[PDB]
Amino acid sequence: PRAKTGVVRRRKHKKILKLAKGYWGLRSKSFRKARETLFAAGNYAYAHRKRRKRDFRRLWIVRINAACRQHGLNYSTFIHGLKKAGIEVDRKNLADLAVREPQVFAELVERAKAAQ
Amino acid sequence: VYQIPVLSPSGRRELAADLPAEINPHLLWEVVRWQLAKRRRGTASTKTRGEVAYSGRKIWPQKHTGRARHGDIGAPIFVGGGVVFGPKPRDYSYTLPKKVRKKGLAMAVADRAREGKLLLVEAFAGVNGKTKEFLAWAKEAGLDGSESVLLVTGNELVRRAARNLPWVVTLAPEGLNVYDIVRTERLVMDLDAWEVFQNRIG
Amino acid sequence: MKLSDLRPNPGANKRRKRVGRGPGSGHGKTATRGHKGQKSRSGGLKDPRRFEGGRSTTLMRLPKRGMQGQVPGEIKRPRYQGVNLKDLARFEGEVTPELLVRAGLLKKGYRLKILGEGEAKPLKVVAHAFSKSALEKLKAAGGEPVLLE
Amino acid sequence: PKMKTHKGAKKRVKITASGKVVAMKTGKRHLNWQKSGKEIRQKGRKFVLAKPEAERIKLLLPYE
RNA sequence: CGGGGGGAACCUGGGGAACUGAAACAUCUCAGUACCCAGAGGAGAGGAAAGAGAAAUCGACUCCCUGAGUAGCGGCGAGCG
RNA sequence: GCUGUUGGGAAGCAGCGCCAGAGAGGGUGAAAGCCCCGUAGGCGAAAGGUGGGGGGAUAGGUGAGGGUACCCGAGUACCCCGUGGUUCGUGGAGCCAUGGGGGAAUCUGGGCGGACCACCGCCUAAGGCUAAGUACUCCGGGUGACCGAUAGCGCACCAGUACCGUGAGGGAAAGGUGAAAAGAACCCCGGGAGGGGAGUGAAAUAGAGCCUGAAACCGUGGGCUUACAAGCAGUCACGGCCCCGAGGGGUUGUGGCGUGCCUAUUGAAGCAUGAGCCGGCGACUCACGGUCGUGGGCGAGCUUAAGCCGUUGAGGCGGAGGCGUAGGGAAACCGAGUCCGAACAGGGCGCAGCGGCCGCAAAGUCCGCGGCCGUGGACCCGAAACCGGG
RNA sequence: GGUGGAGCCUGGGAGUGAGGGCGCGAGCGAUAACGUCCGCGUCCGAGCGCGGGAACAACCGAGACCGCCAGCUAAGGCCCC
RNA sequence: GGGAUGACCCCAGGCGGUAGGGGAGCGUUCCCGAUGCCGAUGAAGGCCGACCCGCGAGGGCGGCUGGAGGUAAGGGAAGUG
RNA sequence: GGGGCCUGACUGCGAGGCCUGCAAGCCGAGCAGGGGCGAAAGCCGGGCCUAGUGAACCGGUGGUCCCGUGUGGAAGGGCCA
Ligand SMILES: NC(=[NH2+])NCCC[C@H](N)C(=O)O
Ligand SMILES: [Mg+2]
Ligand SMILES: [Mg+2]
Ligand SMILES: [Mg+2]
Ligand SMILES: [Mg+2]
Ligand SMILES: [Mg+2]
Ligand SMILES: [Mg+2]
Ligand SMILES: [Mg+2]
Ligand SMILES: [Mg+2]
Ligand SMILES: [Mg+2]
Ligand SMILES: [Mg+2]
Ligand SMILES: [Mg+2]
Ligand SMILES: [Mg+2]
Ligand SMILES: [Mg+2]
Ligand SMILES: [Mg+2]
Ligand SMILES: [Mg+2]
Ligand SMILES: [Mg+2]
Ligand SMILES: [Mg+2]
Ligand SMILES: [Mg+2]
Ligand SMILES: [Mg+2]
Ligand SMILES: [Mg+2]
Ligand SMILES: [Mg+2]
Ligand SMILES: [Mg+2]
Ligand SMILES: [Mg+2]
Ligand SMILES: [Mg+2]
Ligand SMILES: [Mg+2]
Ligand SMILES: [Mg+2]
Ligand SMILES: [Mg+2]
Ligand SMILES: [Mg+2]
Ligand SMILES: [Mg+2]
Ligand SMILES: [Mg+2]
Ligand SMILES: [Mg+2]
Ligand SMILES: [Mg+2]
Ligand SMILES: [Mg+2]
Ligand SMILES: [Mg+2]
Ligand SMILES: [Mg+2]
Ligand SMILES: [Mg+2]
Ligand SMILES: [Mg+2]
Ligand SMILES: [Mg+2]
Ligand SMILES: [Mg+2]
Ligand SMILES: [Mg+2]
Ligand SMILES: [Mg+2]
Ligand SMILES: [Mg+2]
Ligand SMILES: [Mg+2]
Ligand SMILES: [Mg+2]
Ligand SMILES: [Mg+2]
Ligand SMILES: [Mg+2]
Ligand SMILES: [Mg+2]
Ligand SMILES: [Mg+2]
Ligand SMILES: [Mg+2]
Ligand SMILES: [Mg+2]
Ligand SMILES: [Mg+2]
Ligand SMILES: [Mg+2]
Ligand SMILES: [Mg+2]
Ligand SMILES: [Mg+2]
Ligand SMILES: [Mg+2]
Ligand SMILES: [Mg+2]
Ligand SMILES: [Mg+2]
Ligand SMILES: [Mg+2]
Ligand SMILES: [Mg+2]
Ligand SMILES: [Mg+2]
Ligand SMILES: [Mg+2]
Ligand SMILES: [Mg+2]
Ligand SMILES: [Mg+2]
Ligand SMILES: [Mg+2]
Ligand SMILES: [Mg+2]
Ligand SMILES: [Mg+2]
Ligand SMILES: [Mg+2]
Ligand SMILES: [Mg+2]
Ligand SMILES: [Mg+2]
Ligand SMILES: [Mg+2]
Ligand SMILES: [Mg+2]
Ligand SMILES: [Mg+2]
Ligand SMILES: [Mg+2]
Ligand SMILES: [Mg+2]
Ligand SMILES: [Mg+2]
Ligand SMILES: [Mg+2]
Ligand SMILES: [Mg+2]
Ligand SMILES: [Mg+2]
Ligand SMILES: [Mg+2]
Ligand SMILES: [Mg+2]
Ligand SMILES: [Mg+2]
Ligand SMILES: [Mg+2]
Ligand SMILES: [Mg+2]
Ligand SMILES: [Mg+2]
Ligand SMILES: [Mg+2]
Ligand SMILES: [Mg+2]
Ligand SMILES: [Mg+2]
Ligand SMILES: [Mg+2]
Ligand SMILES: [Mg+2]
Ligand SMILES: [Mg+2]
Ligand SMILES: [Mg+2]
Ligand SMILES: [Mg+2]
Ligand SMILES: [Mg+2]
Ligand SMILES: [Mg+2]
Ligand SMILES: [Mg+2]
Ligand SMILES: [Mg+2]
Ligand SMILES: [Mg+2]
Ligand SMILES: [Mg+2]
Ligand SMILES: [Mg+2]
Ligand SMILES: [Mg+2]
Ligand SMILES: [Mg+2]
Ligand SMILES: [Mg+2]
Ligand SMILES: [Mg+2]
Ligand SMILES: [Mg+2]
Ligand SMILES: [Mg+2]
Ligand SMILES: [Mg+2]
Ligand SMILES: [Mg+2]
Ligand SMILES: [Mg+2]
Ligand SMILES: [Mg+2]
Ligand SMILES: [Mg+2]
Ligand SMILES: [Mg+2]
Ligand SMILES: [Mg+2]
Ligand SMILES: [Mg+2]
Ligand SMILES: [Mg+2]
Ligand SMILES: [Mg+2]
Ligand SMILES: [Mg+2]
Ligand SMILES: [Mg+2]
Ligand SMILES: [Mg+2]
Ligand SMILES: [Mg+2]
Ligand SMILES: [Mg+2]
Ligand SMILES: [Mg+2]
Ligand SMILES: [Mg+2]
Ligand SMILES: [Mg+2]
Ligand SMILES: [Mg+2]
Ligand SMILES: [Mg+2]
Ligand SMILES: [Mg+2]
Ligand SMILES: [Mg+2]
Ligand SMILES: [Mg+2]
Ligand SMILES: [Mg+2]
Ligand SMILES: [Mg+2]
Ligand SMILES: [Mg+2]
Ligand SMILES: [Mg+2]
Ligand SMILES: [Mg+2]
Ligand SMILES: [Mg+2]
Ligand SMILES: [Mg+2]
Ligand SMILES: [Mg+2]
Ligand SMILES: [Mg+2]
Ligand SMILES: [Mg+2]
Ligand SMILES: [Mg+2]
Ligand SMILES: [Mg+2]
Ligand SMILES: [Mg+2]
Ligand SMILES: [Mg+2]
Ligand SMILES: [Mg+2]
Ligand SMILES: [Mg+2]
Ligand SMILES: [Mg+2]
Ligand SMILES: [Mg+2]
Ligand SMILES: [Mg+2]
Ligand SMILES: [Mg+2]
Ligand SMILES: [Mg+2]
Ligand SMILES: [Mg+2]
Ligand SMILES: [Mg+2]
Ligand SMILES: [Mg+2]
Ligand SMILES: [Mg+2]
Ligand SMILES: [Mg+2]
Ligand SMILES: [Mg+2]
Ligand SMILES: [Mg+2]
Ligand SMILES: [Mg+2]
Ligand SMILES: [Mg+2]
Ligand SMILES: [Mg+2]
Ligand SMILES: [Mg+2]
Ligand SMILES: [Mg+2]
Ligand SMILES: [Mg+2]
Ligand SMILES: [Mg+2]
Ligand SMILES: [Mg+2]
Ligand SMILES: [Mg+2]
Ligand SMILES: [Mg+2]
Ligand SMILES: [Mg+2]
Ligand SMILES: [Mg+2]
Ligand SMILES: [Mg+2]
Ligand SMILES: [Mg+2]
Ligand SMILES: [Mg+2]
Ligand SMILES: [Mg+2]
Ligand SMILES: [Mg+2]
Ligand SMILES: [Mg+2]
Ligand SMILES: [Mg+2]
Ligand SMILES: [Mg+2]
Ligand SMILES: [Mg+2]
Ligand SMILES: [Mg+2]
Ligand SMILES: [Mg+2]
Ligand SMILES: [Mg+2]
Ligand SMILES: [Mg+2]
Ligand SMILES: [Mg+2]
Ligand SMILES: [Mg+2]
Ligand SMILES: [Mg+2]
Ligand SMILES: [Mg+2]
Ligand SMILES: [Mg+2]
Ligand SMILES: [Mg+2]
Ligand SMILES: [Mg+2]
Ligand SMILES: [Mg+2]
Ligand SMILES: [Mg+2]
Ligand SMILES: [Mg+2]
Ligand SMILES: [Mg+2]
Ligand SMILES: [Mg+2]
Ligand SMILES: [Mg+2]
Ligand SMILES: [Mg+2]
Ligand SMILES: [Mg+2]
Ligand SMILES: [Mg+2]
Ligand SMILES: [Mg+2]
Ligand SMILES: [Mg+2]
Ligand SMILES: [Mg+2]
Ligand SMILES: [Mg+2]
Ligand SMILES: [Mg+2]
Ligand SMILES: [Mg+2]
Ligand SMILES: [Mg+2]
Ligand SMILES: [Mg+2]
Ligand SMILES: [Mg+2]
Ligand SMILES: [Mg+2]
Ligand SMILES: [Mg+2]
Ligand SMILES: [Mg+2]
Ligand SMILES: [Mg+2]
Ligand SMILES: [Mg+2]
Ligand SMILES: [Mg+2]
Ligand SMILES: [Mg+2]
Ligand SMILES: [Mg+2]
Ligand SMILES: [Mg+2]
Ligand SMILES: [Mg+2]
Ligand SMILES: [Mg+2]
Ligand SMILES: [Mg+2]
Ligand SMILES: [Mg+2]
Ligand SMILES: [Mg+2]
Ligand SMILES: [Mg+2]
Ligand SMILES: [Mg+2]
Ligand SMILES: [Mg+2]
Ligand SMILES: [Mg+2]
Ligand SMILES: [Mg+2]
Ligand SMILES: [Mg+2]
Ligand SMILES: [Mg+2]
Ligand SMILES: [Mg+2]
Ligand SMILES: [Mg+2]
Ligand SMILES: [Mg+2]
Ligand SMILES: [Mg+2]
Ligand SMILES: [Mg+2]
Ligand SMILES: [Mg+2]
Ligand SMILES: [Mg+2]
Ligand SMILES: [Mg+2]
Ligand SMILES: [Mg+2]
Repeated sequence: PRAKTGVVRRRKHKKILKLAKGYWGLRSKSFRKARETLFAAGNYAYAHRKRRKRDFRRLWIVRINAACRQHGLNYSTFIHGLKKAGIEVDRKNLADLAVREPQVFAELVERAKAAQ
Repeated sequence: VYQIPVLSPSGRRELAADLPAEINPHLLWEVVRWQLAKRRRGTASTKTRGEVAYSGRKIWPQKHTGRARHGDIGAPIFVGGGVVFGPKPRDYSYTLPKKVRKKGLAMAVADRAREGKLLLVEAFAGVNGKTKEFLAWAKEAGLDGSESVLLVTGNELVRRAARNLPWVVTLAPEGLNVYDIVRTERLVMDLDAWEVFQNRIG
Repeated sequence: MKLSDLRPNPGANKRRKRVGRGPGSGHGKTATRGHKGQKSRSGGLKDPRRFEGGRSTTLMRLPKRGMQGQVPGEIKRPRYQGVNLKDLARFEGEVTPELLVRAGLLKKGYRLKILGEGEAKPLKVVAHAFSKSALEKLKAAGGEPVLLE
Repeated sequence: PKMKTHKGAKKRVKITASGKVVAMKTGKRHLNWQKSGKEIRQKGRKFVLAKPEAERIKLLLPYE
């Protein structure tokens, strides 16, 4: 019994083109070029979702060092105090106290200058 | 071994026979797939790259034409050309072991015997070659039509009466086979057809 | 039982190995066949049972023994198949080449020769040759050997 | 079509009862004058072939 | 009275290669296959033992199974059978 | 087999019935055992053809001892020389056939049984004929776990055609409206083509350039966005606008990161190969044999092959034979042993189920399935060349 | 001592038989070569996935099942990018 | 380890990867299942989907087109991506 | 290095091992047969050692007396060297 391609090939090419919607030129209109693109973005994502956690921390850190320096010290000198002080609040939160609740943070700064 | 319900004018007497106790699903399976294989036609065919009806001239030179390399346009890489490993006539039939069938021919029945779906009869009272002469019978035998049936007798007239019936499989007991048994929900026989049966699994 | 009920026992109808159908199968592209080489090529290698790459083969380098025959060919001389005593326990009474054939012990065309690896039975045995050991056991066990011509 | 018994083997070798390949010993066809008596003596006997090579020389004997 | 020519393959006779295989190649193989020619027919050939070959046996020929990839053949190589 | 019902159409769903030696299938406005063509089961030939079976003719057929020693297939048998066939490639080389030379006999003859001689046996050449069982498939029919318009024959259609070639020869593409043409009267813009209403239809982006109508490709309208930017074009975070009704979709301004796919490579984004794009064809199979594994059946036993009967998707018969039950040896030959050997020596290849009679397991064997191997085009396409006949 | 995708044995299926950089020991080379030929090892090959090295298969770090807007570290780094 | 057996639960450890070995599955054509079930209140196919289940290949659901075919659990065979 | 008598420069095997991809190549105690040198214990299966060589196929010579193509022989072979 014969069994030609039939309905199978097309459909799969419509899987790849639906995920390729929004791509420039053929990349969204040509199948082959849609795969070659979906390949990269496939690795770019997981290569980048692994990075989001590093793009922020560095940010967060960048904001804390700014505040810390408003009180007469630097990000380096108060990470230690919070260590020595036994404080485990994280840079994400620390980065939000530094902006919205600037007088809580000031405390932490103080509890850091002393823990040393 | 098993008590068989026999349907006589005197009344449902019972009979016993030493049908197998264990049912091997695999064996019953292998019989069928034999039955269902050796009855295949084997008439699928494709026309190889030499059987096609073109010439053989190298369509254009091997080099310097600027296009691919080709020979005869009967190559399966062409359209309308040869077919690679497509079918040909074949003898799907094959030689299943006898005991494997003489055994699956007793396992088959016995199964229906466990269910009580097996029924025997001395004769068929008043059938003489007219279907309607049968349902009146089958009615009185509890054969309402709600169950597919395998009628297994030598009496021609009988087999001729019910063979057109959407829920009855007819067979000379000389042709009783598993697949037809399993095909069905019940199973009926003459003590005759019952007798030869015995004399085939023996 | 019912057609839908009829499975084969697990493992008695294994799938197949389709090579050349994608990266996922682990069999795509080179079709489990390697990269280049006479072995990947179609048709492939000369009989690996013998050929060795040009050097004189292991088998051609071995010496030939004994008579290899000549034309017209095989010589016809009576042929003997030996059956052991223990294989004769099943019978009662009188054993002959025939019965031992229809039993499945002696092939046709061959003659009957009794062996002794077993224990005799006080049986009338008819054959074309016994062994020294077989006789002693056969005459000792109250048997009646009977040679043929 | 069915396989053909390779005669180049059936004339040199012989399959035992356990599945081994036994071929005569190579060396004493000619050039034997200065050979030992031990060397002529030992070479007049069969030797079990290496497992890999024997396995091959049995696939050539499909009917023995 | 008969013949002449045609017929898809199938059949018998007269002739008859090569690539290829032998991991080169000449004997060898491919193979008396492909092909050409004459002929015949619904079939053609073969066929009533100056046979087979060891049974003191068989009983024309044809075909299939089996005998058997046995006996044997072979730069005893590939392979043939 | 009518009705009722939804519907453009009933064969659909509902109610009540019927046939069935016919519930194979195909049609009918859709899905019909009972509407049409058919199916099971039966009928049928004035005339041509055939007539392998029946009956009838005819040519043709037939005894025994006794003596006789006329006949019993000629350039033949037979010998040598040169070849062909047979499994036989000069081999120890017979047998069958015959181109060259020499060249008999008629049963007390002659050929044969693998050079030759003898014994013993088989046959009776040099004239011819001979049914069926066997092979093929232009033709007709039945049937398919065969194809379904790049498939299936090269042709589903006006195909060995158009077209290519001086010629042999090469060799396509091309199917489908609808249940029914009821195939769009008439009017309007236009030379026409084409369209716009009217009208038909269940449906007219089913309008004949017609079933379904995908993708590349082209265009019109809309939302977001872009003229100080840089780039395998994407991914992550955020923000602005648009849509849908703590959320999601489309879009992209900025910041971060980022060297196509495949191929061949020690190593490619790679200035190494292949590919403009899309859609369809397109490459590890089959038969026999072998060898491991596996699910089963039987088990010192297992199994049949061609065939015969049965069936018309019914299976059963068939034991010839093959593998196994014993191996060792070049062999005679011995044999649980055997071979080298003087050996009672030494060595090679060999030799011996589990519980309580039973059951269970197994050597082995058989069919299935799977991987791999041998033989064939054997995973697909590709040479330059050889050969044969035209 | 060691219970590890350790080892022994029998059997089926392969691929590989074109390696390359680095480090140390040599030969050859000119105490040349991104040179060549061997030895122990390592890595790339197959980790062209990640961090460092401005950028770079093989130098330093480190063996990526998947997800997080959590924490600690290695090489390397902390004036600005 | 539970419990008894692939019922699901807990603890621990493994899971970069070319050639290549192995295992478990999806999907296409076809056959039994089928004189059956689905279908004009609309089959197969086609365009959308931001919803559902699946690691994924894929499977359902809904809306538009489409206008007569399709085919389940469980198995079989391939011109199967 | 000298000399005396000698032929073990044995036949039939050969446990166990070195080496090793195959096949080969290498060492070899000891048992019997029959001998040699020695008072004896003991040594001797050529050479202080490591190269001085060539697998199968085909055929020659001596021996064996295994097969002998209806049987007894022969042709021609196989085994030993
Ligand atoms: N009488 C019989 N043996 N009938 C067997 C079945 C015959 C046929 N196949 C049918 O179905 O009608
Ligand atoms: Mg395809
Ligand atoms: Mg498709
Ligand atoms: Mg595809
Ligand atoms: Mg798909
Ligand atoms: Mg993807
Ligand atoms: Mg990353
Ligand atoms: Mg991190
Ligand atoms: Mg940032
Ligand atoms: Mg400061
Ligand atoms: Mg901390
Ligand atoms: Mg604020
Ligand atoms: Mg087929
Ligand atoms: Mg052709
Ligand atoms: Mg052709
Ligand atoms: Mg043609
Ligand atoms: Mg051209
Ligand atoms: Mg060609
Ligand atoms: Mg063309
Ligand atoms: Mg062709
Ligand atoms: Mg074709
Ligand atoms: Mg065509
Ligand atoms: Mg074409
Ligand atoms: Mg094809
Ligand atoms: Mg092919
Ligand atoms: Mg056939
Ligand atoms: Mg098969
Ligand atoms: Mg068959
Ligand atoms: Mg049914
Ligand atoms: Mg019926
Ligand atoms: Mg299969
Ligand atoms: Mg297969
Ligand atoms: Mg792989
Ligand atoms: Mg695999
Ligand atoms: Mg390949
Ligand atoms: Mg492979
Ligand atoms: Mg392979
Ligand atoms: Mg390749
Ligand atoms: Mg290669
Ligand atoms: Mg290779
Ligand atoms: Mg090829
Ligand atoms: Mg080749
Ligand atoms: Mg022989
Ligand atoms: Mg033998
Ligand atoms: Mg030798
Ligand atoms: Mg010799
Ligand atoms: Mg020497
Ligand atoms: Mg010596
Ligand atoms: Mg000797
Ligand atoms: Mg045999
Ligand atoms: Mg045997
Ligand atoms: Mg004619
Ligand atoms: Mg001829
Ligand atoms: Mg010629
Ligand atoms: Mg040639
Ligand atoms: Mg060829
Ligand atoms: Mg070959
Ligand atoms: Mg060939
Ligand atoms: Mg050649
Ligand atoms: Mg070659
Ligand atoms: Mg050449
Ligand atoms: Mg030939
Ligand atoms: Mg001819
Ligand atoms: Mg003529
Ligand atoms: Mg003619
Ligand atoms: Mg005929
Ligand atoms: Mg004739
Ligand atoms: Mg005559
Ligand atoms: Mg045989
Ligand atoms: Mg055989
Ligand atoms: Mg040879
Ligand atoms: Mg030939
Ligand atoms: Mg109405
Ligand atoms: Mg009605
Ligand atoms: Mg019907
Ligand atoms: Mg019918
Ligand atoms: Mg119909
Ligand atoms: Mg239908
Ligand atoms: Mg109907
Ligand atoms: Mg009829
Ligand atoms: Mg009639
Ligand atoms: Mg007469
Ligand atoms: Mg007379
Ligand atoms: Mg006379
Ligand atoms: Mg010849
Ligand atoms: Mg000669
Ligand atoms: Mg000759
Ligand atoms: Mg002969
Ligand atoms: Mg002559
Ligand atoms: Mg005479
Ligand atoms: Mg005479
Ligand atoms: Mg003659
Ligand atoms: Mg003569
Ligand atoms: Mg003669
Ligand atoms: Mg004769
Ligand atoms: Mg003779
Ligand atoms: Mg005579
Ligand atoms: Mg004769
Ligand atoms: Mg005559
Ligand atoms: Mg004639
Ligand atoms: Mg005739
Ligand atoms: Mg005939
Ligand atoms: Mg026909
Ligand atoms: Mg169709
Ligand atoms: Mg189809
Ligand atoms: Mg078409
Ligand atoms: Mg066509
Ligand atoms: Mg179409
Ligand atoms: Mg021309
Ligand atoms: Mg013309
Ligand atoms: Mg041409
Ligand atoms: Mg036309
Ligand atoms: Mg129509
Ligand atoms: Mg007008
Ligand atoms: Mg006008
Ligand atoms: Mg006008
Ligand atoms: Mg008009
Ligand atoms: Mg109009
Ligand atoms: Mg209307
Ligand atoms: Mg409607
Ligand atoms: Mg509609
Ligand atoms: Mg439309
Ligand atoms: Mg329409
Ligand atoms: Mg239609
Ligand atoms: Mg259209
Ligand atoms: Mg259109
Ligand atoms: Mg626009
Ligand atoms: Mg500027
Ligand atoms: Mg701007
Ligand atoms: Mg951010
Ligand atoms: Mg809400
Ligand atoms: Mg940057
Ligand atoms: Mg960006
Ligand atoms: Mg990178
Ligand atoms: Mg790079
Ligand atoms: Mg390249
Ligand atoms: Mg290169
Ligand atoms: Mg680039
Ligand atoms: Mg470029
Ligand atoms: Mg290249
Ligand atoms: Mg490429
Ligand atoms: Mg182009
Ligand atoms: Mg495509
Ligand atoms: Mg393929
Ligand atoms: Mg394969
Ligand atoms: Mg095929
Ligand atoms: Mg096969
Ligand atoms: Mg196999
Ligand atoms: Mg069985
Ligand atoms: Mg049997
Ligand atoms: Mg021994
Ligand atoms: Mg032993
Ligand atoms: Mg058992
Ligand atoms: Mg098997
Ligand atoms: Mg293999
Ligand atoms: Mg072939
Ligand atoms: Mg192939
Ligand atoms: Mg091909
Ligand atoms: Mg080609
Ligand atoms: Mg070619
Ligand atoms: Mg030439
Ligand atoms: Mg030439
Ligand atoms: Mg373990
Ligand atoms: Mg490992
Ligand atoms: Mg390992
Ligand atoms: Mg292995
Ligand atoms: Mg090499
Ligand atoms: Mg290299
Ligand atoms: Mg290579
Ligand atoms: Mg190399
Ligand atoms: Mg190297
Ligand atoms: Mg290098
Ligand atoms: Mg570098
Ligand atoms: Mg280095
Ligand atoms: Mg250093
Ligand atoms: Mg150094
Ligand atoms: Mg160095
Ligand atoms: Mg050196
Ligand atoms: Mg250097
Ligand atoms: Mg180099
Ligand atoms: Mg090198
Ligand atoms: Mg590589
Ligand atoms: Mg690394
Ligand atoms: Mg590594
Ligand atoms: Mg790296
Ligand atoms: Mg990379
Ligand atoms: Mg890259
Ligand atoms: Mg890196
Ligand atoms: Mg970097
Ligand atoms: Mg950097
Ligand atoms: Mg590690
Ligand atoms: Mg820290
Ligand atoms: Mg820096
Ligand atoms: Mg900067
Ligand atoms: Mg992994
Ligand atoms: Mg890991
Ligand atoms: Mg690993
Ligand atoms: Mg691989
Ligand atoms: Mg596994
Ligand atoms: Mg698998
Ligand atoms: Mg499946
Ligand atoms: Mg598919
Ligand atoms: Mg049906
Ligand atoms: Mg249907
Ligand atoms: Mg309607
Ligand atoms: Mg609708
Ligand atoms: Mg379909
Ligand atoms: Mg479907
Ligand atoms: Mg739909
Ligand atoms: Mg229909
Ligand atoms: Mg189905
Ligand atoms: Mg299913
Ligand atoms: Mg089934
Ligand atoms: Mg195909
Ligand atoms: Mg294919
Ligand atoms: Mg001295
Ligand atoms: Mg001296
Ligand atoms: Mg003396
Ligand atoms: Mg040894
Ligand atoms: Mg060795
Ligand atoms: Mg030597
Ligand atoms: Mg002694
Ligand atoms: Mg002595
Ligand atoms: Mg003395
Ligand atoms: Mg010694
Ligand atoms: Mg020396
Ligand atoms: Mg000396
Ligand atoms: Mg040499
Ligand atoms: Mg040679
Ligand atoms: Mg002897
Ligand atoms: Mg004789
Ligand atoms: Mg003799
Ligand atoms: Mg005499
Ligand atoms: Mg004489
Ligand atoms: Mg002689
Ligand atoms: Mg001789
Ligand atoms: Mg010798």
